[PDB]
Amino acid sequence: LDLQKDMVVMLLSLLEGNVVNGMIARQMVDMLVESSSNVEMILKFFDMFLKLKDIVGSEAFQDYVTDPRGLISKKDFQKAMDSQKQFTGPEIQFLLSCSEADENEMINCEEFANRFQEPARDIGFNVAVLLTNLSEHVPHDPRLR
Amino acid sequence: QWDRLVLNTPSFPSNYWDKFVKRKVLDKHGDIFGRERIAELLGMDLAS
Repeated sequence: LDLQKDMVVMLLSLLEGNVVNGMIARQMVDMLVESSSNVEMILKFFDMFLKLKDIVGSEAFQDYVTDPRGLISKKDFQKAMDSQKQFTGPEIQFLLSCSEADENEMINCEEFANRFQEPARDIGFNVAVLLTNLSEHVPHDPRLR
Repeated sequence: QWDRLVLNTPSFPSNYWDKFVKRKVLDKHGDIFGRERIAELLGMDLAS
């Protein structure tokens, strides 16, 4: 993720001094469209983990949590996410795979939510800055939308 | 604080035109905050 942040800083340095509808900005948008699927995967990673941090604090998720220890079983986690309806089936399966459940199939919800918040904050902010810069310097481009 | 009294009353939107505000709120906030708890807050009967 730090390497990603460095690459995005390089892209922003390329965008430095760019006029609206600039050639380098248009080339960057073309590169993003060429790598659309991977860009979408990265954005989905960030979105899923931010939404997880939001959901784990939710009252419905806390209700689905019942273990006095504070952990939640894999089945309870799946049912809570299904009820939230804010994730898809494959996304819930990926979250379960990353949950790092113990031999008893119990997930530490707090640790799972907080694992990726700090490591991915810098790259997330840099990606947001890159997208905002490109959007404002290339206003009329449907692909960036 | 006073408005808490009217939330679960059956005739909440008596003068207001939107008679489906309760269901709109349930649909909007039913997933994060819990459908059963929203129904309890708004005096709603899901089977009805």
